[PDB]
Amino acid sequence: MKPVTLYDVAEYAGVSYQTVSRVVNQASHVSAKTREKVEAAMAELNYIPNRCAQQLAGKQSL
Amino acid sequence: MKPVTLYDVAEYAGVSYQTVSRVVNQASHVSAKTREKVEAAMAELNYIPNRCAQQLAGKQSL
DNA sequence: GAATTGTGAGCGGATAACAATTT
DNA sequence: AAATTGTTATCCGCTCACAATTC
Repeated sequence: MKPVTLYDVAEYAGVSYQTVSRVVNQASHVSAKTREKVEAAMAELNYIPNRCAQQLAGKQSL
Repeated sequence: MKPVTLYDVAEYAGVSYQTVSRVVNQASHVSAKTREKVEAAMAELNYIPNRCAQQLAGKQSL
């Protein structure tokens, strides 16, 4: 109930939603500054991956 | 687990993914000929209808 | 015109690459 | 050149629309 998208995390962090995909997967081209902000945002919004959209798009991850 | 998609069923029945979805949904534009072929094909590969994808495809609502 | 069947695009989301800027 | 950040395009099982064919 009331999930959190990777979009919410980006919006709060003040970065592009792709910046999250980066920290989540391609840590490359991701400075510690931005990385730390995204990681912290995951707790702020209480990031709960879109079980429907993620499983669909190709990111079930258990 | 093998997440069989409507494409896998359509490929087995020799139909379209739209046809498969029409059979799974049981709404309109579906003939009994293809319906019984899709229900049979989805039984071979053990197709699991994704309700999450359905919610998304039909515009994720609250 | 509607139904049937197939193809294309979108839903809302994510992933990857490219261009520009900084170091 | 490499790293960093933002942006565009494509992909995902499913649904809708469009196109073609048949009724």
